[PDB]
This record gives sequence, structure tokens and C-alpha cells, in this order.
Amino acid sequence: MNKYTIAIDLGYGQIKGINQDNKRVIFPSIISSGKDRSLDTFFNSIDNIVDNIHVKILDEYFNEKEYFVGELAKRQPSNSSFINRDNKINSEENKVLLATALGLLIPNDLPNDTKIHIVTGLPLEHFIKQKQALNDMLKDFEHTIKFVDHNFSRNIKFEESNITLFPQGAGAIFSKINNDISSLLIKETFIGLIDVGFKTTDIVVFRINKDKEPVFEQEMSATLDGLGMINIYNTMDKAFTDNSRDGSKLNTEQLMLLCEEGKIFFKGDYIDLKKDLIKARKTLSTNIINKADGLWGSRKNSFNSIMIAGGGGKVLYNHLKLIEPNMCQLIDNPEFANAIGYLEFGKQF
Amino acid sequence: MNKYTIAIDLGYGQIKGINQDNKRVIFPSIISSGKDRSLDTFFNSIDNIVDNIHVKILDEYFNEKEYFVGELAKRQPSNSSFINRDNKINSEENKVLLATALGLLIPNDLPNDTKIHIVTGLPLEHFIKQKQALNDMLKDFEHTIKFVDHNFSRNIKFEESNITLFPQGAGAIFSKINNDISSLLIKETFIGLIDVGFKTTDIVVFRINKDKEPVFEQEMSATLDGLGMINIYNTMDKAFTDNSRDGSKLNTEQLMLLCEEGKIFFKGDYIDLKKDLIKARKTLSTNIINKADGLWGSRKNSFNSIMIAGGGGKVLYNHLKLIEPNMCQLIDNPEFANAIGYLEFGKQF
Amino acid sequence: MNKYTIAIDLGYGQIKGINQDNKRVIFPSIISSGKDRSLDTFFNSIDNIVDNIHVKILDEYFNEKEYFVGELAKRQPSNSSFINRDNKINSEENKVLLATALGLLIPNDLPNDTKIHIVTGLPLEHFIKQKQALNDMLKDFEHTIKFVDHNFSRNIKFEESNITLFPQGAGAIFSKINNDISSLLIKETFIGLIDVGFKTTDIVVFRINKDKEPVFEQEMSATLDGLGMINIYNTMDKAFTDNSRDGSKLNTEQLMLLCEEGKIFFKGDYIDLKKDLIKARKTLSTNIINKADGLWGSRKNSFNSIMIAGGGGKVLYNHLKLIEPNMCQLIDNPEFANAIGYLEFGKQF
Amino acid sequence: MNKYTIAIDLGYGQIKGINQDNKRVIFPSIISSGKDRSLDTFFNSIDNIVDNIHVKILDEYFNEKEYFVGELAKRQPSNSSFINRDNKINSEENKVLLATALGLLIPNDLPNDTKIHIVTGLPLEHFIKQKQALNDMLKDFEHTIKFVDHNFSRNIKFEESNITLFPQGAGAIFSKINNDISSLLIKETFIGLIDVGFKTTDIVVFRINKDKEPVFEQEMSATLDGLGMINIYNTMDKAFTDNSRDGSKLNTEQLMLLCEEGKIFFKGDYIDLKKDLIKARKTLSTNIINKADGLWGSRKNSFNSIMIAGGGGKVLYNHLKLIEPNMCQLIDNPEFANAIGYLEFGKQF
Ligand SMILES: Nc1ncnc2c1ncn2[C@@H]1O[C@H](COP(=O)(O)OP(=O)(O)O)[C@@H](O)[C@H]1O
Ligand SMILES: Nc1ncnc2c1ncn2[C@@H]1O[C@H](COP(=O)(O)OP(=O)(O)O)[C@@H](O)[C@H]1O
Ligand SMILES: Nc1ncnc2c1ncn2[C@@H]1O[C@H](COP(=O)(O)OP(=O)(O)O)[C@@H](O)[C@H]1O
Ligand SMILES: Nc1ncnc2c1ncn2[C@@H]1O[C@H](COP(=O)(O)OP(=O)(O)O)[C@@H](O)[C@H]1O
Ligand SMILES: [Mg+2]
Ligand SMILES: [Mg+2]
Ligand SMILES: [Mg+2]
Ligand SMILES: [Mg+2]
Repeated sequence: MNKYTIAIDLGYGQIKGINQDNKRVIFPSIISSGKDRSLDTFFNSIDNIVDNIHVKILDEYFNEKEYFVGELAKRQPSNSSFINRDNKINSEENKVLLATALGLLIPNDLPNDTKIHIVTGLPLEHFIKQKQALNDMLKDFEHTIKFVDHNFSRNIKFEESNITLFPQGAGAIFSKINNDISSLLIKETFIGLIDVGFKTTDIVVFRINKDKEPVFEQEMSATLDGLGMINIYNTMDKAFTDNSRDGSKLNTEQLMLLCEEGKIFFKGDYIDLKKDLIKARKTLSTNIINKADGLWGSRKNSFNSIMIAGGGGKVLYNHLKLIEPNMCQLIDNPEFANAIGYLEFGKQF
Repeated sequence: MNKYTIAIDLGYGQIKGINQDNKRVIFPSIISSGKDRSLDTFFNSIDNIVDNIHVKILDEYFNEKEYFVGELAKRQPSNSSFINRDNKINSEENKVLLATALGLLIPNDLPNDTKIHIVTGLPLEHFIKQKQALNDMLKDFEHTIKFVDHNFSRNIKFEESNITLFPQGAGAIFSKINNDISSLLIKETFIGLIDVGFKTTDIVVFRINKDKEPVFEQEMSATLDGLGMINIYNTMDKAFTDNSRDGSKLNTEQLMLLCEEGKIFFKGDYIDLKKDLIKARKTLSTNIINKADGLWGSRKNSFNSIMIAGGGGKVLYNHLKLIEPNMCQLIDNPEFANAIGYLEFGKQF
Repeated sequence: MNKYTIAIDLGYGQIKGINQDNKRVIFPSIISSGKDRSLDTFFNSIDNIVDNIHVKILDEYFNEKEYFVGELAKRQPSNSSFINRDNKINSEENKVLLATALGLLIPNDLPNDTKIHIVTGLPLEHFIKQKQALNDMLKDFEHTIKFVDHNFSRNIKFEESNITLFPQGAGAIFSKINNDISSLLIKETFIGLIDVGFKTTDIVVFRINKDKEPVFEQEMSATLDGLGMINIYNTMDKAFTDNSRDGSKLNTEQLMLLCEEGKIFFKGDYIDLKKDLIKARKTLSTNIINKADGLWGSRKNSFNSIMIAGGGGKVLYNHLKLIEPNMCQLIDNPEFANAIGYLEFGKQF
Repeated sequence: MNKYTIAIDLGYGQIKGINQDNKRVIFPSIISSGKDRSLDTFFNSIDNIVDNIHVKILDEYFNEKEYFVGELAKRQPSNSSFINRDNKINSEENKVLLATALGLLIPNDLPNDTKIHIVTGLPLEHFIKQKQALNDMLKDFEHTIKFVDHNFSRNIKFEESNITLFPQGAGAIFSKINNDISSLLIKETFIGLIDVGFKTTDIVVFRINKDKEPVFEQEMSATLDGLGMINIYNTMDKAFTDNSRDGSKLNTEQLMLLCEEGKIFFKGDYIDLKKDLIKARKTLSTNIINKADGLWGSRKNSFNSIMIAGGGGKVLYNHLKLIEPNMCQLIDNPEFANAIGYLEFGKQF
């Protein structure tokens, strides 16, 4: 039929989703208990729904749990701690976040026959490893969302021949840049996509064949498991605890505020940690270059375009240029590189 | 299980219907005899049934008749002339329109034990006049519809106590806004819907009381019978022959294409009649404003919200704004004001 | 490697085909039994195979048959009479023509693993009627062709999902001009191809929409079945016997030579029949114009570009101009309008 | 009859224009809100309507706004600030300046059944770069002007192919001197036209062939955006605060008074800035000495006669002579060179 499509991602740093109609949302993976918002309604109006997501989630048993979630929960000191957030794909923490972006990307008044061909993403070492667990949950995912301060609801339910599972970074270079660089890729060149994830960074390569079509190399491509931006939040956390000379610990919000700037305004003064920030990024820079060449022998010289993606690829790109300068480049929308890739390569159905 | 609900409208310009599950269809009120289609199927793929209603309808003899109806009938050279279309609500011209309106708005594989609360409509001055004529038709309406080139059939038959008649503009402002207009209605005010239709324009008012509940008045509210879009097509038909000066008179499509734009593509050229389109709309704007003061004395100053409706109100919303500017506003669906107004006020039972 | 593409036409006057590499062949639709040729080779050197198709064709018995086809068959006294030629698309008369059309349009030393997207054609009113007859023939067409005195052979066999049927005039104006006519089609206009062929004349229209995409109509478009060049040959055959007054009736060549010029070289003299050639063309011009008003009401004024096609349209382009002068124009290949229209609209897959 | 011809100039300094009847108007590009000049109507004679442009402008929804524009807007302190007027071609600010030029260049007793040809200009860089927007805005233009205090009006609207686009200063020497300078241009010489406008400055050249016919040279000719008379208002503005040292800034009127006079009468006394005036006048002349030679190497020696245009360079003619003295010259109407060059080369149609 005219059944719809929403491409989301389970990215532990920040959830990145897009519909079939190219409207796209982004919010961190932060949930909290939802509390009633009436006083703050009068001071500051909620124009951006994404900035202030308080929301209600009905279940199949017709109970409900309110949630400060996303940008709104990040302001809360009582949120989910998010730096030890569990990797379990069947967690209710994942259920709320998967219910969240669906509530923001289902348009108004769709026909219920026109269901949603949802497209997800799994890590490369986790795709075969954790396939049916998400297929268990998305089969069982049936709820009803209710937006606080916005007063619109969506019923949600998913079936087979609407669920569709792809690995992470699959359609990012299988399409939407493969349609463009096909004049440049000629014969048995290798394209290299490195999605710098928050927790885990994926490194995926495709070989173009005789027929200028991509074929996949699992023995040249894998996941930097635990290598990525989460170490920068981990190390720079310890870099303040000795520089403050107090044992003072920043919260979840200030740490995410830190590693975009490096200068947190602590007790009337900016504690400067620019020295360790350039150090830890170059610490992460070398940890990506060498470990990619654990999968890349002299075949690195068979590269035509080393592409990097993810939110972590943006702030590394100048230092992460040193994989192979003037051959490497950056994808256009680095965070949504999965999500735009999940859309077009999710249009196989 | 509970009984199903469909709210359609037999409006003279176009059939405007909606079901219980908030799915709506719209197509112009033109019928045509159906002819065999597999050839035009092959040239262009049919993704919309509404453009291409080739359809078979059984009767009391169980004899099928092929029909082109809706957009497909307008392109036919042999369709209904549509300017001399009958007002007899029990006519077969009204039956095939009502068959397709009930044919599209039923989903597949429903249980056959349940029945449907169908809610039709009448003109305001012709509700009492044409009450039993449609009551006789809906009791007589035993037909089985069969969509050619889509191949799904419906058995459409209704006994007593399932049909529900309302006048036009009845539940569009009594209901359908009552959850949102309740803060605007305060004490002894008049709300008013002005539906600009094909043959007629329709004026309906509702006095709200001290206890903030609307109640009807019939001497402030009537049907502008024969005054509507039909004065625009007949005037602009003469405007082409005044501008062609050849005796060439427009067909069914060319006149209907004209008053939507004003530039008929005649002999490789657009024949400009934008100014006469303004004049025919202004005389229609003359004949609704001056007739409103016939129904309204100083009580036009007793308004809190004028609403205008009809597809003819879409091109005239700023033009018919001169009744009471900065108080009149647009109904949220200009075509579907009557149908959803039939839906919410039909679910009151 | 990718699959090859050939677009031929089985037109009643002459086979008009073209391949993927834009090489075209044309020869009249006359077959003849082949006889041994080494003698006429010695008198005159053969630089054109099309004039001199002596050719052997294997079958399901793998039994070769010699054939003279094309220009070489027309000079034979014992060829097909060509006025009583069958319309049965699965006939061997159609097979040998289709064998040579596929025989010429394949270059030498192609890989045997790849297959060819062959695109044939049908009359418009006989597309649905003769759909499975050619589908049965193309599934049955297992033949090996062998060109005598040129000595290159082709193994021509096609399985399922390689043939592609289209009506005549389908892709000639839907495609083949769509990159150039897109600036001319603006809003709700009709383009029209008029192919003047041997047995029939063919009328096909396409309404463009508001979104500037053409869509087909079948009640404004049909096959002028039995009305075409065949009315000119039969009338001018009687025109010679009216002018010879001896009982001498023209043969296959003399009648075909006549209506191209009008002066058959009979007994050392040109017998003038130029005026009767004008009369037979004018009655054909009568029987396409008056039949056009049968398909077109005032919608002839809804044209932006008439196109005329067919080899019969070449001698009638200024003569059939009287439908709508200063708007009708000539297709860029009067013969090859259908074939390249099959080629571009066959490459859409 | 023949469709009426207009040629206007969209110059940001002052809007110029001339009609088919060769009557020409000029007024500054300043707008304001119109207010009821009825008190002064009793006091002083309102005869120069160009001095006194109070004007109402209807639209397609019949919602008018009053406008002081041009010379009457110069006396207003409430006018558009005009040092920061938007360079968008599709502004209402342009439309008010456009419609003012319309009703002044359409005299009474003319056939309004005949359409209106207009010939406008662009920046020479932006003639293709911002081409379609002016092509859109003129086709979108449909209003109705109302002349306050003079009580006549024009219906104002444009279809396509009545508007005509030629670049700034194109036809001023391509036409309008081509019947006179043909004796002067001999062989391989370059005529050169320099439009010293307010915001921008054009320099345009034409190679002539062997056959004494001009041809365009896009790489010896460009637009000097940010160079022109707006530098003189920019430089002398701070010179007043340099001279007065008060913190008082001149308004739009006093500043435009200053760079046409040089001696502002501030606070009961003439405050002198004549020394810095010529200093900027040499400086603007310096910036045209450079940038012309940036496109003119030794090919400047191949000239025959430079022309210069613009009201800015008109008072610069001695200092701007220094580029090529006694070969450069000034066009006779430095304001109306472009509009007559629009009109004369617009009289091809
Ligand atoms: N402007 C920015 N400044 C600093 N870090 C950023 C910025 N934008 C994104 N990031 C980092 O990138 C991460 C987002 O990665 P993302 O592409 O969402 O991968 P994942 O799919 O693993 O969540 C965040 O955790 C954040 O630290
Ligand atoms: N986009 C449009 N442009 C011009 N006219 C329109 C448009 N949409 C609707 N109309 C006019 O409105 C009429 C539809 O009125 P409608 O609300 O269906 O009333 P009714 O119930 O009497 O049929 C049509 O006949 C048509 O002329
Ligand atoms: N130069 C010509 N002079 C006269 N008649 C011609 C000429 N070229 C083509 N024709 C006529 O056009 C016919 C070819 O039509 P064609 O486009 O092949 O249609 P079809 O597809 O029906 O065979 C021939 O039978 C012939 O009579
Ligand atoms: N008599 C004058 N004295 C001083 N400056 C003048 C005079 N006449 C015109 N100008 C200057 O010339 C400019 C007019 O340029 P114009 O030819 O209209 O170019 P544009 O097409 O860019 O508006 C004005 O801004 C003004 O400063
Ligand atoms: Mg990721
Ligand atoms: Mg109605
Ligand atoms: Mg043909
Ligand atoms: Mg200028």
C-alpha cells in the first residue's frame, strides 16, 4: 500500500531519527521521571517540542509512566545517569527512546492501513550477535504516546514486513554517496566508512567489483568496540577531578558541556582543560588510525575516498584527517549519515 | 462488536466523506458510463483509485453496471453535464456517488455481522422538504459495488435505525469546534457557519445561552438557494464566448478548469479571463453579504466568531471576509467541514 | 555485464528497428524464398546487406531455409503479395522479418552469457487483443540465422522476462521528446502522435497533469483500423487499369513504385497518375481528420503540440497539417518514431 | 491593438523610466507610509504629482496600503532608511517603486485591452544570476494602483512574454548610438560604457567585428559591486561627525543634501565639508581607474571611445576623465541613458 517509513537509530550518545518525509530529529539518550509542568509553561513557552520533551507512555496493560526525556531530562539532576547506560537492546530505557522519536516523526492523521516500514541500525559486531532480540522487541512494541504541553497522541504497533534491520553505516555509502561517486570509483577501489560513534565506532569497507557495484568485506571491517567519544567524556572527567584539587565531580550535563568547549565555568571561574582536550582527542586520533590498519594492510593504498561519519567524526575530522590526508573527506550530514542511509537503503521495501 | 460509522456528504460540487477511522475521500459529483480499461492501465501505473474509479455496481436485479465516477468521469467527453444535475436525492446519479462514497470508506475483511451508522446530509431549507426522499432511498439502497482494476467488493445494504439525517452546517459548528470554541463562547452570542457550495450557499447560526450551550435559530439562518458557485460557472461560460467571439463554447472540463484559475489553454494560448472571474466572485460576494443583512439585523454585532466553509469559501475567504473582518475565520477543513461535523455529531448516539 | 537492448517494430509497410548502440535498419515487409546467389554477386559488388538479404534460418528441427527478405524480395516475381499479408503476429512471415531485424542489429563477437531486452510493438486497439499471441511467439522463437554472402551467424533465443511489449506511439511522445517537450507542456494540455502507417493509422494522446507529467487517455485515442496507406495502393491499382484500358494490372513492384512517385514507366513511357495519387491521399486526409473529430470534441483546441509520424506521414505532413496548422509539427524521424520511442521507454527498466 | 511599451530602471539610487510615448520620469528610491495630505492641500498647490506621490496600492485580495514614495518620501523622517534597502528583486519595496513608475508612464486614454510591455534592467552580474525571480515577480505582479489627490488609476498586471529583460547599459550603446557611432567605430575597436550607479558600478564593453557590428566581451566587463556613489554617502557621513564632533548624525535628507552640495546647514550655520568631498570624489575616481584596468590591459589602447553614464559619474567627469582623457566622454543624459537604451532597444518589439 502507501505504507510509511521512519528511519531511526539506537545511538547511545544521541538518538538520530528521520521519517520518509525527510523531517529529522536529534536528542540525547537521557530519560528521567516525568513531573508536572505548569509553572514553567507560563514563564517560557515550549516552541521547540524537542527541547522540552515531557511525554506520557501508555502500555499494552493501559498503565502509564511519565518521562522527562531528551533535552528536558538533561536539565534535570535526577535523570538516568547515561554514562553507564545499559547496552541491552530490550531495556525499557531503549523502549522509551524508541517510542520517543516515533512520536515526533509520525505525521498527523495517517491511515492506519498505511503502517510504518521502520528501519533501524545495529553495530557491525552486534548485527548477527543481537539480531532477533530487537526483532523480539519490535514485534512486541505496541504502546500509545501522549505529549505533555502538546496534547497529541499516537498509537504504535509493528509487524513483520514493516520491521527491517540493517547494520550501522550500511546504506550510508551503499547509497546517497554511491550514486554520486560512481563516476569516481572505477574498478576494485575500496571505499572506507568510519562512523565515529559515541560508545562504539564502526569501520566498514565496501569493495567495488568488476561491475562497479559494492561488495562487502567482513574481514577488512569491524567495530572499534568501546573506542570513541565515550573515552573523551571518561578521561576529561578525571582531568577535572585533579585540576579542581577538591575531588569535585561535574554532573552529566557539565561533562557534555565540557567536551565541546573544554572550559567549564566552575565556581565563578572557567576551569581550563584545553590542554588535556587536545591531548585526549589526539589520543583518540591515533587509536583510530592504527586499529583501522589492523584490518587494512597495503589495501589502504587501494582507497579512493575515506569517509568518516557520526557526531564524533565532526570534531575529530581535522585531527582524524591523518588517516590519509587529501584522500579522506567528511560526509555532508555526519550525524544523520546513518539515518539518511537508513532511509534510501530502507526503500528496498 | 460495536457498529461502524461513516459520515458522507452528497454536496453538489464534490462528494466529501469521512469514516469512523478518520480516512477521507473527495471527488467531483460527475458520473459516467464505465468502459473497459486494461489499456490505459498499461501506459500509466494507477496509484490512486480516486483518479481512476472504474467500477461495477449490482442492483435489485443483481445486474452490474460499469461506471466512471469522480476525476475519471470529468475527463470523459460523454459524462453528466453537471449544470442540469438533479436535486432529487433518490436518483441513481446520487446512488452511484453514494455507492462509491460508501465503497471507498470501508476497510477490507470486516465482520459481516456488524452494521454501519451512515450519516448523510441535506440542504438547510430542504432538510424538511427532502427528508423522506432520502429516507426512501437509503431503505431502497441495496447494491453490491465492485471496483474494476482494484478488485475489492462491498455488500452495501442498510435496514432501519442505521441511517442518520442532519442538515448542512448542523454539527460543523455545534460539534467539531465545541471542544475548542467553548472558551470563545461566553454569554448570549451567535456563532455562524457560512458554507459556500456549488448550487447553494448555506447560512446556519447558533445562539449560545447563559449556560454556554448553543441553540439554533431558523430566522437568522437559511439556504441561499441557487446562489453559490453555480453563478460563477454560468457567468464565466458567457465570458469565454464573449472573449472567443467564434461560437466556441467550453465543455465540461474547460469551464471547470477556468474558474479554478482563469486562463483556459485554448488553441495553444491562455485566454485571459482573470478579471471576469473577480467580477463573478464579487457578485457572489455581493449576494451573500446583502442577504446576510436580510437574516441579521443588529445581531451581526452580536457575533463572536463567524466561520466560513465550502470549497468555494477557500477562494473567497479573504473576499467574504468583509462581512465582519478580524472576527471571521476559516474552518480547519474548508471542504470537510460538513463531513467531520456529521462524524462527531453522528457519534453522539 | 549488463543486458543488451534492441527495439524493433513489426510495422506493415517496413520493419523499423534500432538497437542499444543507436544503429538502425529499415527494409520493406516482404519475404521471398531464397535461391542460390554467387552469380549476381559477380556482376555487381554488394556493399549493402539490406538490398541483398540472402539468408538461412534454422528452426526447432534445425532445418535451414533460404530467404530473400527486404529490398531483395521486392525485386523477386514470386514474393509475398503483401496486400493480403496476415495480421497474425506469430506467423512465420513475421518470424523471418523479426529474425533479420534481430540478425542485423547484433554486433560481432558479443559474450554469449548476456541476453537482450527486445522491445516489440502492437497496434493500439490490438495491443490487448494480440498481447499473448506475440508473447507465445517470442517464447517460441528459437532460431539460428545465417546470412548468405556475408557469412555471419546469430543464435537468437529468448526466455521469460526479456521481451517487452508496448503499443504503437506509446513511448514515442511519452518518452523520446520528454526531455525536449517538457518546456512546451505547461498545464493540462494534450500532446498527440498520429502515425500514418501501411494498413492502419494510429492516434495516441497524453494528457499532461498539473505536475507536468503526461498520462494516457483511451477515449481520445484509437487505431484507425484499415485506414492508412492500404487505401492508396488499392485505389491507385484501379487507377492504372482505368488508364491502361488493356487489362494490364500492376505487379508488386509497379504499384509500390507508383504511389511513391505517380509515374509508372510502362512500355517505354511514364503513365501519368499524379492527380489520382492526390485524390487517394486526400481521401486518406479526409478519413483521418474527420475521424479525429470523432475522438476529439472541443479538446482539439486543448492541444499544445500535434505530432505526425509514419512514413505515410512524410508525404502527407503538409497535407495532414490541416488538422491544426502552426501547431502540428513533424517527428524528427518519420519512420523511426516508434522504434526509438520503444528504445528510450524500453531502457526505463 | 499594439501592446503598450514601457522601459523603467530599477536603480537603487533613483528609479528612472520612459514610456512608449517617450515621456520620462525620475524620482528617488525611497518609500514611506502614506498619510492624509489634506491639510497642506489647502495651503500649497499640489501640482507636481512627481513631487507629491501619495499613493494607495490594492492587491488580489483587495487590501490596500498607503505610500509616500520618492520625492515626497524624502521630506519624511518616517521613510525607509535607504542606506540599507534590500537588494532583493522581489520586494514590495521594489513593487511600490515599480507601480509608481507604471501609472506615471501610462498616460490617460490608452487601450488597456492591449497588454503592457516593460523593459527593465538587472545588475550585469545578476542578469542571469537573479533572472528568474524578476521573471517570477513580474508574472506574479497583479495589483491596482490608486493616486491620492489626483484621483486616477491603472489596473496593473503582467502576463509572460510581455516583460522583456536586457542588462544595465546594454542597449544604451548597443542601440541609441549605434546609428551614430558606426562612423566612429571602424575595426576591432572596443566601445566602453561605464554606469556609475549608486550602490553598484557597471563597466561594459563591446568588441566590434570586421563588419562594424558589436559583440559582447564578458571578461573585459563586469559589475563593481560596493563601488559607486554609496561610498560618497558612506565617507562624508563620518566626515560630519569628524567636523561637528557632536555625536549628531545627519538623517537621510541631510546626508543626501550633503553629497549633492558639500556644505550642510547644521544648527543655524553652514558646516563645511567641501575639502573631504572632492577627496572622496577622487577616491571613487581612483577605484574606477583601477578596476577598469583590471579588465583592460594593453587592450585599453585598442579603444575608440569610452562612454560613461550614471548620475554619480556625471559630477565626476573631470576626475573620471583620467582613465583615458579625450577618448572618454559622457553620455548626454547620464540618468536616462539606460532607460532610453532600454526603450530604443525595446522598440525592436
Ligand atoms: N558540536 C559538537 N561538539 C562536541 N561533540 C559533539 C558535537 N556534536 C556531536 N558530538 C559528539 O558526538 C556524539 C554523537 O555521536 P553519534 O553520531 O550520535 O553516534 P551514536 O550513533 O553512537 O550515538 C556525542 O556523544 C558528542 O560527544
Ligand atoms: N482550489 C479551488 N479553486 C477553485 N474553486 C474551488 C477550489 N476548491 C473548491 N472549489 C469550488 O468549491 C466547490 C466545492 O464546494 P463544496 O464545499 O463541495 O460544496 P457542496 O457541498 O455544495 O458540493 C467546487 O464546485 C469548486 O468550484
Ligand atoms: N518516400 C516515400 N514516398 C512515398 N511513400 C512513402 C515514402 N516513405 C514511406 N512511405 C510510405 O509509408 C509507409 C511506411 O509506413 P511505416 O511508418 O513503416 O508504418 P508501419 O509501421 O505501418 O509499417 C510505406 O508503406 C510507404 O507507402
Ligand atoms: N546633481 C547631482 N549632484 C550630486 N549627485 C547626483 C546628482 N545627480 C545624481 N547624483 C547621484 O547619482 C546617483 C543616481 O545614480 P543612477 O544613475 O540613478 O544609478 P542607479 O541606476 O544605480 O540608481 C544618486 O544617488 C546621486 O548621488
Ligand atoms: Mg552511530
Ligand atoms: Mg456543502
Ligand atoms: Mg507504425
Ligand atoms: Mg544604473
